[PDB]
Amino acid sequence: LTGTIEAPFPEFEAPPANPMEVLRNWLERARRYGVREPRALALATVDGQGRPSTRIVVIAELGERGVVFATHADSQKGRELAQNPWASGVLYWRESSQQIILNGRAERLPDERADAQWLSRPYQTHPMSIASRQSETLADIHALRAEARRLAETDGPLPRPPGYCLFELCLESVEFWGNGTERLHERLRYDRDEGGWKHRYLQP
Amino acid sequence: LTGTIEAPFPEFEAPPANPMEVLRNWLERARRYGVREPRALALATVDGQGRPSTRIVVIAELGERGVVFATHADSQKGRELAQNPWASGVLYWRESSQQIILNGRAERLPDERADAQWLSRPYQTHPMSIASRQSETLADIHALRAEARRLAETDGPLPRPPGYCLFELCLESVEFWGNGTERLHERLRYDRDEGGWKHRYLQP
Ligand SMILES: Cc1cc2nc3c(=O)[nH]c(=O)nc-3n(C[C@H](O)[C@H](O)[C@H](O)COP(=O)(O)O)c2cc1C
Ligand SMILES: Cc1cc2nc3c(=O)[nH]c(=O)nc-3n(C[C@H](O)[C@H](O)[C@H](O)COP(=O)(O)O)c2cc1C
Repeated sequence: LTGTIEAPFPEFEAPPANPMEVLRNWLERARRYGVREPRALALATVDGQGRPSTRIVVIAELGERGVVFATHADSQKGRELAQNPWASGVLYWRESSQQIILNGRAERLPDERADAQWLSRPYQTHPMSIASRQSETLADIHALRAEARRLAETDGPLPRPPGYCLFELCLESVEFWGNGTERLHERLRYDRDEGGWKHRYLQP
Repeated sequence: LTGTIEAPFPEFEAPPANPMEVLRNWLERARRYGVREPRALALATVDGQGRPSTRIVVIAELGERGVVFATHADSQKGRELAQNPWASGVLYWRESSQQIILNGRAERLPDERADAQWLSRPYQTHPMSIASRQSETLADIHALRAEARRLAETDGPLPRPPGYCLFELCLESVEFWGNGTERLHERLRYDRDEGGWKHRYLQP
């Protein structure tokens, strides 16, 4: 590992009852430490044959019960999630040698949430998001580029495109992982059932 | 995107026929760019309920047809792979704004390969990999720490522990993603077919 910052993990010896509280604390410190792109989540979805796929998406919002991300409903992750809502993401912060694993069911939020989040983006991002049909075959790159440039001509916000949506990943289990000392990595694992949240430690 | 390096995607316009050639190119360039931990793979595996789980593992070797990583057979990932070999991993390189998605089936290599790999590791790594039962519940961190300290009393190399193994993820489809210009991300997607590999471009 290449981290130079021994990150406090005071939640290891004393675990909060709710994993959302550790997730907030950790993101707050990542911010202080200048962690480069701490919300880049490596997100796994699963196809109808039990075969996973992965890509980076950004955690756009923290909710009470989960993390939210924006994407296109008809992308590959969107098509997978429509038949199998179970997902898992991992964040890995090289600077502080920390990993966070988030497992749960990701479900599509109301249109209004999507409209709000869409319109929160810098309007410069809207052209390609409308022009591209995410994850479909690109037959002509120049055609796509021209469509987006014509859209960029408006020089302001564009309407949310059909299929632009938000999913919320409702947490069913979470692991917080810290480097520890002597390779004894520190693994704090939380789990949920209709009984609620419990935690335990895992061996590295 | 905090991408401090504008990275060309030389293969995008006229791609090689086999994706492993691109992977090797991309990994070699990543090292020369100074990408930090370019082999930290966010690896997804899938339980018997179709629910994915993720974590980081390091690509220990490039095989002829895939990527090799070391782990423990009775870890969560290893229990999951034993019942469903289909797996997916993403590399994300913040500095050059590149991602590589690797999809395939992961199969365990012979003991000889795992022994060689195990023996190539810095010997300080041996104690904990033997003393810990990866991803089992940790009963008592002091006791685990004592056992690894005890093992370390021997000058390594120490013997490979039962269950320490290498998996090779044999590629079935690969995506190379680059940031491109004007948000028109450059996605090159390879799929293993009849007579071997084909590729196409995907929309961002
Ligand atoms: C740093 C970074 C952030 C990204 N964030 C998102 C995002 O939040 N939402 C999104 O749909 N795609 C995002 N992408 C693009 C995805 O990685 C992927 O290319 C696209 O969603 C299509 O994924 P799919 O074909 O597996 O569904 C991001 C890519 C990078 C490298
Ligand atoms: C950057 C880094 C590299 C890692 N490399 C490996 C590795 O190569 N093999 C391994 O078994 N665990 C590796 N780990 C630990 C894994 O993330 C994980 O905690 C462990 O394998 C148990 O995963 P599981 O419970 O999901 O099976 C690495 C962790 C970090 C953060």
